Amino acid sequence: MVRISIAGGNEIDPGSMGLTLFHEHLRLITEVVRWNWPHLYNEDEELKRAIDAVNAAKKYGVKTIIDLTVAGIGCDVRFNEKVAKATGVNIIMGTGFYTYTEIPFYFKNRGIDSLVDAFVHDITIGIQGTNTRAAFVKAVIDSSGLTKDVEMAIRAAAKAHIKTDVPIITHSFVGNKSSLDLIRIFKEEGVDLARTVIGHVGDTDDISFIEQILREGAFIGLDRFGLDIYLPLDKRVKTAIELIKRGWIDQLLLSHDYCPTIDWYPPEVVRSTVPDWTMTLIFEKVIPRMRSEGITEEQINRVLIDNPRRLFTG
Amino acid sequence: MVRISIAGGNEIDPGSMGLTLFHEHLRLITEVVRWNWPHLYNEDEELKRAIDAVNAAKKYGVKTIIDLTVAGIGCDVRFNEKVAKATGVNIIMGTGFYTYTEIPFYFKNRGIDSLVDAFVHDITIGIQGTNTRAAFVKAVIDSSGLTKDVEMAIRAAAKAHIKTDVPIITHSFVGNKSSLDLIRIFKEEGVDLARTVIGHVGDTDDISFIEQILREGAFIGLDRFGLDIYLPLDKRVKTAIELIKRGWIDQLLLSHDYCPTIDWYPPEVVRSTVPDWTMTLIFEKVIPRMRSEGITEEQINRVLIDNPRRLFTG
Ligand SMILES: CCCCCCCCCCCCCC(=O)O
Ligand SMILES: CCCCCCCCCCCCCC(=O)O
Ligand SMILES: [Co+2]
Ligand SMILES: [Co+2]
Ligand SMILES: [Co+2]
Ligand SMILES: [Co+2]
Repeated sequence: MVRISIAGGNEIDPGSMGLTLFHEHLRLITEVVRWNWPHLYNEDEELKRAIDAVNAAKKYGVKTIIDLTVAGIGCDVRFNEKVAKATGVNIIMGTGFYTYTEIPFYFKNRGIDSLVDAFVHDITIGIQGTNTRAAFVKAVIDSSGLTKDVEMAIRAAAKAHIKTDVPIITHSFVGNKSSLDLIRIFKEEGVDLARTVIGHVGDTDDISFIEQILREGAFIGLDRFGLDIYLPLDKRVKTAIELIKRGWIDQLLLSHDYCPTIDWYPPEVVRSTVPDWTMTLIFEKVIPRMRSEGITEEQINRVLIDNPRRLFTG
Repeated sequence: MVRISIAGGNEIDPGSMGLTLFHEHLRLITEVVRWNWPHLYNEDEELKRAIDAVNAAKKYGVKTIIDLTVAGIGCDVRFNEKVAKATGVNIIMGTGFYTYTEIPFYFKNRGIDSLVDAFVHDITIGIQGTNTRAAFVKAVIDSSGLTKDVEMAIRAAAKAHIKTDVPIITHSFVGNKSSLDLIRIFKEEGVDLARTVIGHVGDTDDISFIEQILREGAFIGLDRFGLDIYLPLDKRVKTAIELIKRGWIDQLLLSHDYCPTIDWYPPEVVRSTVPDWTMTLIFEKVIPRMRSEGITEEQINRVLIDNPRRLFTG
């Protein structure tokens, strides 16, 4: 019976997560830039935008949000504690190393075990000197594919899972075979695929490619609703309805991947280009369209409540 | 007439730097690792090792140390303020972005001007929310050569120099042509080479390669005395004596590049492999050997006092 730490250092367990967004962000920032140039940032605005987004989701029933911000994209327990105390929403945190190409010389010179030990420390003792412990581990691969450093960080995630039993939630890229690289590696390391999510699969509507992942037994992340560049909304909704009609409902997870702040781009170019991206679009637009095509209220609850719960049990 | 900020936010000017080590470190750490895994570090040990090293240099007459730790290797004004208040040694700080391959998506998505503006802010207003201002700018290239991101960061350093007139102190690699890449770029941007240091040239004893840099008019960094892997001590000393006998004394700068902490390696492997590396070796070993081969006390003073002073004037 698993105990899930939440920001603030209380615990809950899989059965009490309730209605959950399994992949979102509160603040996505680049550590080396914020450390060195704090004049480029405004902590009061960042906190306000995050509290606003999380309160909007809370209005539609969200009890638990899983924050996918790990090392390399600005993981910050203390910032998350403030969001949690202001909103009353449970925030689940994780560990891992986010990169598409390289890892730090710190870990290249010491090897895979030093990275595994850092993740195992966050999972068993606490993130960043706190008693909030990581409840999952992340692995990342994108359009550069499987570089050596990427392969190391993915295998480290797999090994931390093997030691601690926390699930693995991933980031992949549908424009190459990266999702299948993740599957191969996890199988080489003995990971039970039912404890993993292959991420960002919602970015494609190619049913045959999706089913080739689903046949391995993993969950899939239909997890960027609202980011149309990628795959427009109408195709994302259509794909989710079709996968449910074809029998796959127990392997589906939904989310928006919302970033109330993301430092990678100026904010104006993001607001102009994906103006519908929020942490509530699944409630305002996706779920009504699914219901009006015959998806049941219970089927929605299975996806948004049971599937996350089951990811975190077994 | 130039004002040089020092850690703590006092100012001095080139004439009062006095006996100077132009390239050293107080603490070299990886921001993303220390931000995310503070359990791997001990701030009290790091501070003590830095205060100890700086007091040892102070015993031999050092008044001013230039800290070459910039963004990407853990630049931290507040840590440096503590070292300064404890030791009474002037600490000069800089700006730039340290990398051998990639720069953050933050700057790739906004372009070279956003990096120039970050450096110009540190030089004219202050580093990290303080009134300690950067007094030089750094540019870096190593064994991967001139990647696109590296080229951007080098040109940004050149442009910040063109706006603000602070000197440029560089890191290069003698095993390829990187030193000459720096020279070409600085010339394309209109930089006066007498306001630059081509770094880590002391890692070679090939007189003909060194003179090809000296002929361009830049200073050179004979700046890793004590790191024998690279080029043993006896050859480094011999090269400095020969360059002075061949007429080059006004273009020579000496230092140890000492890191009281460096997170890239476990400490034991560093202590075992370069056991003589300290912030005092130039005083205990190099200068006596130079004097006993006929280098004058005034020639030593020209190198350790006038050359840094002149780097910072014009
Ligand atoms: C092309 C300029 C504006 C495009 C806006 C796209 C916003 C980028 C979304 C960030 C991708 C999600 C991050 C991640 O979770 O891995
Ligand atoms: C090969 C294992 C131990 C080797 C010890 C070498 C210590 C590395 C020195 C760091 C290089 C200077 C950093 C820099 O200033 O750019
Ligand atoms: Co992602
Ligand atoms: Co994400
Ligand atoms: Co260097
Ligand atoms: Co250095």
